[PDB]
Amino acid sequence: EEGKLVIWINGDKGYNGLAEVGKKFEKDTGIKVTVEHPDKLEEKFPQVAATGDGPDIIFWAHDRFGGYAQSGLLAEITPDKAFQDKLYPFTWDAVRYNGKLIAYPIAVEALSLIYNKDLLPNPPKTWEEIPALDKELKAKGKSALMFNLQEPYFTWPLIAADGGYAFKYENGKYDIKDVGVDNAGAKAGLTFLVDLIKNKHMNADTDYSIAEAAFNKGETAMTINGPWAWSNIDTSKVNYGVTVLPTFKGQPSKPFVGVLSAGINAASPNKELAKEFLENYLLTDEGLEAVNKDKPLGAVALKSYEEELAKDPRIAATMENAQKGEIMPNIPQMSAFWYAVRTAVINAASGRQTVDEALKDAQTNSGSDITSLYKKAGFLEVLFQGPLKKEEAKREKELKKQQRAEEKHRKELLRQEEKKKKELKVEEERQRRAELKKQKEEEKRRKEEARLEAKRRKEEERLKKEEEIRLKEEA
Repeated sequence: EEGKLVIWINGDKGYNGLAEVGKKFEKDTGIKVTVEHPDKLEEKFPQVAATGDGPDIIFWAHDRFGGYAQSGLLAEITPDKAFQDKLYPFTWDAVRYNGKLIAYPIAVEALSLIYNKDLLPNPPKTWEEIPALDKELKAKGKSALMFNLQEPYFTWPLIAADGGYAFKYENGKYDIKDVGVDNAGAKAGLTFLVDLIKNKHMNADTDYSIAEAAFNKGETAMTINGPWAWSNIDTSKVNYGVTVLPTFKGQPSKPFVGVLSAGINAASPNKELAKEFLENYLLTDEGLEAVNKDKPLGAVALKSYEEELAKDPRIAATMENAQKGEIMPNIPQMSAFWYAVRTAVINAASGRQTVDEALKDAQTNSGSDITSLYKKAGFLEVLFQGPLKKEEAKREKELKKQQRAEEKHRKELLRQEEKKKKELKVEEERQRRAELKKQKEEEKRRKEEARLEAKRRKEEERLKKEEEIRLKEEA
């Protein structure tokens, strides 16, 4: 339908703020803007867009946007050099598929180093200081660092710090035949990761839940997580800080960068209108603020608005780690990379393979046939369909108990503050009467004290003249 903008954005984002920016776009141009949040739009959009229908604009991470363009679902955006300068240069690389821009960057997301301020006022700036910092904290019944070691997304920051990379990115493209997994840099990064486990500084069987709980309970001093986990730490009432990830051999850690992007439908009749909306209404200070006020975006690609968000050290550390991080490729071959590195880490942490053997097979399995891997996943999904469907229900059973625990926390924080605001309001009215009665009393006691001195002088002048005439009259 030409002449009307339809926007699809996930339900966990600030869509109400996005609708307000749409109403502002409608108040100026008269074009209706309807912001919807359908369920599972990452899988529903690729089907509706292929048949012509669908939204004019769709919001989602840039990783899925790669296959969208290969399918022909996203139109090539055309921002001028002026607007390209409004966003950080590295964010455009995440929305560039096949050398052409196919999405507008909105928000930037990357892993950071979260530390307990009560245990560590000064967090370590280097990975080499953690072994000695853990030996110190082990004497006091705690540990230094505990983060997810199962998925390679959490272990890549250390593995790629010395010179690792998924696929080499050049001229705006990706070389599936050039995987940077078994080089001298990745070998040192993974060796130091394994040496941390062999020296009993980390346990190889630590996943996401084990790490999130150990930090919330105050048992470990540090953890590695993204802005999505800040809510869970706020409920634990742990004085935590979000800082830059440690360096390894002088080089900073390289976490994968995820960019929330807004793409224009390739079959949309309102491509020019979507361009006016995204560049001149959404990607502005007033626009992004309306969305961030409804649901925080974290670090955003807009420079002018990142300055104000960067006053929050947590968002400032996320953008710093993102700029030092690695743009996550949107190439479908990435699936082979995820599976290859996953087994490379697990086999190296369990002693199945050495660091050299694990990375050697990983660089080979990264170039594995993707369709063969998909069929391999289909065979295992059916083979373990029972325990898997029970695991998914258990995670949904714990997510409802973990979102009710947050609702109970903000209910507690809203109750104590609303009661403290009325409690101080009573004291302000208490001393207001206590000082009003003190003013009425002290002002009328000093006033009468002046009448005491004036009347006493009148008495002194009257008794002295009455005595004067009483002595003058001699009998």
